[PDB]
Amino acid sequence: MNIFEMLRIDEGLRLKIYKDTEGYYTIGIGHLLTKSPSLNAAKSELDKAIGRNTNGVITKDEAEKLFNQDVDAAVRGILRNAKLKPVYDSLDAVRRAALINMVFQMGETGVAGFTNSLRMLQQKRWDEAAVNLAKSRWYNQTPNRAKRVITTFRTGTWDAYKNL
Ligand SMILES: [Cl-]
Ligand SMILES: [Cl-]
Ligand SMILES: [K+]
Repeated sequence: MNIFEMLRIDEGLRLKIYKDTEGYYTIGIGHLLTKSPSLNAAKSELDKAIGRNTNGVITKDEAEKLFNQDVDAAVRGILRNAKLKPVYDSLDAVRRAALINMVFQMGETGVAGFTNSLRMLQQKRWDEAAVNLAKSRWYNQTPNRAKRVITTFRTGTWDAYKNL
């Protein structure tokens, strides 16, 4: 298991524009296009992202290309954030992947706001962090995924993604 495999499990792979859990147009491996309610708008972001006139459908290679960029951007976002970085730096590799996962899903700014959980994580108070993490809109709206990620932070193992 690794961050790419992990996120591939959590985000799926769809080659045509579709609506994510929040109703926003997305494509590929969780690549958010826009929060706009306009499909045309989404198409336009897609073409720009890929560099060609696609009309809503891309290839697997194209999907993976955005995914690579998106994973890199999540990492870069963590490293650039004064709240996130210290946390990430304090973590082991498996847990680092859990944080990358959350940032990919919610964005840098979003995760940066989980002040208390962040603190518990830095303190290495695993069980407490986990309880804290679950007290969130995130957990409530995507509970199975959230549970996976929380288990990962709890345990520092890939048990939640094992056998999937
Ligand atoms: Cl992009
Ligand atoms: Cl879920
Ligand atoms: K998805």
